[PDB]
Amino acid sequence: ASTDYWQNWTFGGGIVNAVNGSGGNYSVNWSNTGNFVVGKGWTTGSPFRTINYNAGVWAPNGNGYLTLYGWTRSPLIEYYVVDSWGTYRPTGTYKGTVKSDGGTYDIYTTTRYNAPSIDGDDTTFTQYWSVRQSKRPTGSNATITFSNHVNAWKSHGMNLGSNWAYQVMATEGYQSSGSSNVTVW
Ligand SMILES: O[C@@H]1[C@@H](O)[C@H](O[C@@H]2CO[C@@H](O)[C@H](O)[C@H]2O)OC[C@H]1O
Repeated sequence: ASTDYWQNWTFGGGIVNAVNGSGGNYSVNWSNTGNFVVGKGWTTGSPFRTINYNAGVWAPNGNGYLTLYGWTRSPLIEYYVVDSWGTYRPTGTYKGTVKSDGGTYDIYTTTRYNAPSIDGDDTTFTQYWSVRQSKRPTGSNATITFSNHVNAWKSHGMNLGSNWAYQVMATEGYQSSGSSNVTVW
């Protein structure tokens, strides 16, 4: 299936020109932001979905992530498959590695408190991360075979929730500027 969901969340200030383009295409131009996550994907995430994308422009000026991004409820988990970033590579509590789609990724968990989520402004949730050990090349058609991450997460006691919220290929930014252009299918 092609994309049916548009993510466009900002907080904290600055500028985020998010453009919801044709098909699975979007762009972002941002400067001096607080936090933001923009992306296209699906209203209902699946553990079996293969996300295809092509980041034609990946041009963070500071801290941005090019990442699969999504939530489950039951319990509330935010997850990531970070394929690229800018000046800051995200980490947390090291759990292992997983190989998928031509890349080796480190696995991390982090627990968030008093934090915004799909449940509201002041919530607790766990984050699951797969973060590529080095930056993925962009401009080429890419696959994230998410099931590989789900299985590797489960092998380190990191179980997703059973009610799926959205699942998108995102540009995230924290206190940064930059540009992206990404197509998702
Ligand atoms: O859908 C929105 C979420 O994207 C948002 O979650 C925040 C996104 O930035 C991430 O870096 C943060 O960890 C997370 O708090 O919460 C609000 C919700 O509407």
